[PDB]
Amino acid sequence: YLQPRTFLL
Amino acid sequence: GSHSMRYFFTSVSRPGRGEPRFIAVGYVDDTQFVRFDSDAASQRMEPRAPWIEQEGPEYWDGETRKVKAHSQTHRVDLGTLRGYYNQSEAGSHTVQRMYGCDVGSDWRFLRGYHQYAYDGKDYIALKEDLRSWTAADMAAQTTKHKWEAAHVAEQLRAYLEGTCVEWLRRYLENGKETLQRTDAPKTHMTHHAVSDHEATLRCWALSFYPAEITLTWQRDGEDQTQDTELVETRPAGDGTFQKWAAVVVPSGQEQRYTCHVQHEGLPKPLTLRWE
Amino acid sequence: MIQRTPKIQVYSRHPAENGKSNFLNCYVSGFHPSDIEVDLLKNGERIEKVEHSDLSFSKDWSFYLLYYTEFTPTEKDEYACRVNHVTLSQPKIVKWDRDM
Repeated sequence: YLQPRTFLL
Repeated sequence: GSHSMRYFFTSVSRPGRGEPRFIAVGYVDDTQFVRFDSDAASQRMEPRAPWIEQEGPEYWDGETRKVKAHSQTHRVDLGTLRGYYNQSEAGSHTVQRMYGCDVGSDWRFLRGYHQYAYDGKDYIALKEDLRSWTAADMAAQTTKHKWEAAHVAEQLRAYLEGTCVEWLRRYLENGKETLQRTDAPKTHMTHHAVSDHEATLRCWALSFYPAEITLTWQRDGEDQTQDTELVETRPAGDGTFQKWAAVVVPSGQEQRYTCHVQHEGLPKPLTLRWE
Repeated sequence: MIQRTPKIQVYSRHPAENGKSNFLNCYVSGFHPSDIEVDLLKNGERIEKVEHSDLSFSKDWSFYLLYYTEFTPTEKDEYACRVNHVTLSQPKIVKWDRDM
């Protein structure tokens, strides 16, 4: 189950 | 015993234009269960174990949407990092990312992970408390400040201590027949007379699961490391692993040497003697 | 970057017995960057039908891959793994030795 949120470097 | 769920992501840029490579692999313990590879023209998150294959179309639709979102994330990151390091578009660079969660024997949360490397070295990592970040250099400090202000660690902690462990438990139940059993190493020792003056003893461990194992030599009950060689644990290709450890001994002194095997699948540690 | 040269092991999935079907493995690990060229050789010539694992990496961020193919060992036939990588002057050939 992948993370549902996105965080950009 | 303990269990983990981990995802490993590799993103490799290509000179100028040309899409980067993106590959996503998911594991429970040492068993791969999902994959997506742009170099293999993947279009969906694909199952690789029968206990995950039984999940329905909504599950797979959702994992496919998220893995495509991770791919776009990494496409941005490669461009971002070239900016941070003042690097040209002509060179090839690599982003690696791993995250996931560990549970114990009672299947309760143990630890979570979320960390990145750029071009083969640490970039940023969620510390053990899941509240702060370790940044490797000044470019990573920019990321750290951004993620602190946006409260990223708090969001990730909710996934790490919650969603991850919750789905790991479900995977462990559906795959109880395969995931929750161990395969003890099958061990044996070989003797190859190298000269008239020395002989190599090689202690073998075969068909074991999980991959974690220790092989150590002793001379007369003390730990011996000189004249030894130790290969990396290697996959057999059928889900099990293999390893060997060797020591060169004086001919006639074979009986001073013992090989010791420790593995989660064994009732007790093994001692093997050439005899 | 930081460049790391691959470790290479060539071996069979099961203990090798002449005439019995088996799998030939070439395991490469510890390398960086990820692009690597791995060939399985039979008697000096590249075997064409070869499978591989999905690229992953270890706790030091170094990569690993398994290349494998079906084979039936005989006592006359020779096998090897041939690896090329940016850290290598020329491809490294590692011969298959069934006691290893």
